[PDB]
Order: sequence, then structure tokens, then C-alpha cells
Amino acid sequence: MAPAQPLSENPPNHILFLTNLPEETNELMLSMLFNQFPGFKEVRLVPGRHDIAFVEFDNEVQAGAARDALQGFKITQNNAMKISFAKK
Repeated sequence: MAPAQPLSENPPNHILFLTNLPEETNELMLSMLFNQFPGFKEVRLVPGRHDIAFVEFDNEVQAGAARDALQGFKITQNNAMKISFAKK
């Protein structure tokens, strides 16, 4: 219940890897959505999958900007997309 401990240290992180974002979605799509951000560094969305997104954004302000921009991509209409920072 909200402990006063130094829990987590990397956050906010600038690498968001996860899936749950398919539906003819693609690499130039996610590359332009990720492109929106000057942080546009790594974009991995392309196998038969078209549903596993690996986004490396120069910095977390821009990774956080992209993530906060599409922070609830209702694929949930079947599934709410899942993007998980490279928390380590």
C-alpha cells in the first residue's frame, strides 16, 4: 500500500516491447507512429505476426510521448494492446 521504498530504478524507460497490436498493423505504420517522435530509433513490427512491437525511442520523453499517445490501443476491441518498457 504505497511503501516509502526505492522500488524501481530504470523507469521511466525508453524501450517498449510487447504485443497485442495486430489487425493489418505494420512496420511503416508503427514506424510512422513511432516516427511522429524525434526519438524514432528502433521499430520491430513485421513478421507474419504484425502483432509484436519492439520500440526503442532515443529517450523516454519521446518513448513516453508515443506510449502515452497510443496508451490504450483498443485492439482490446479484442485486446488492449500490450507495450512493456524494457524494465530491468
